[PDB]
Amino acid sequence: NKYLVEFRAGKMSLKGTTVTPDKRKGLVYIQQTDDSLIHFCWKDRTSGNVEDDLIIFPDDCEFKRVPQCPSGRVYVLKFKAGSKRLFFWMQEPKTDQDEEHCRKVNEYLNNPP
Amino acid sequence: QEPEPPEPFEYIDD
Amino acid sequence: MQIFVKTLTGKTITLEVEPSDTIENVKAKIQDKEGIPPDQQRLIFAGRQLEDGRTLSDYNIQKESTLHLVLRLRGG
Amino acid sequence: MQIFVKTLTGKTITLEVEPSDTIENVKAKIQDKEGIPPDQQRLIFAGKQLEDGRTLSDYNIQKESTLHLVLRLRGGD
Repeated sequence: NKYLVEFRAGKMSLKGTTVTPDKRKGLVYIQQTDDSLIHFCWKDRTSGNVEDDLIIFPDDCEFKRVPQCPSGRVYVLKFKAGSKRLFFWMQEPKTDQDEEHCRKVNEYLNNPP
Repeated sequence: QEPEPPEPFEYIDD
Repeated sequence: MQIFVKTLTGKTITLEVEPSDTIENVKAKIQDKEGIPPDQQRLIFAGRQLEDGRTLSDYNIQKESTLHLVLRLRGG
Repeated sequence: MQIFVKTLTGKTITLEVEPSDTIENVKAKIQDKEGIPPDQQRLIFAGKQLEDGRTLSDYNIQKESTLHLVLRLRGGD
């Protein structure tokens, strides 16, 4: 099962109206199973183990940037049908591929193979 | 080597 | 609290269900409206696959919630 | 209803199986033929992966059916 996407990103915590990034740097990667279901997984870089693994259907979620605190790379996953929102931040040293990863994330979560 | 994490901020669903 | 079940073919099937209703009950409703058994039927919502004994409210499945229906092998 | 299992090396190993035979049973036959453990072999037929709990008939596997056998060389982690 090849990974559709994969980049260094850490999870954050949103409480009330404040978003705080978690130092638990992880990896945001996507993989499609033989079931044609796209798997959105977030692994912790600490142990390199997949902490999270949720199947995301097309038009089920939206991957976009958060233009609230400009300074670094912050993206949020908006579950259109899950009614849930996740916060992530890029840990890659260069953003030369940040846009591509961002595009692939949306294309893999909204446009599965 | 690697970038440091960003500082906390207020988020509002506009 | 009905919910729209989108099939792999794009065919949507709205089934009148209650939040307290378990996933197993919902799967049966699909069987009556299609004929897909629980073994071949896999309801997925909230980005995660539904368990079984869990209730719809467990997955925050509200009315008109679009649930993803995944079908296993059809013997081929 | 035996079936032909082609290994990575191309070596074919016919295993006597029944249409209602489960995938687990088939894997065991392979293990007792090449000494391949259940945790080191993948059975794929017609491009369809033979998941555990399924049967040969589920994949329309008839007698003298060629199956793709893949061994975990890397061995994962």
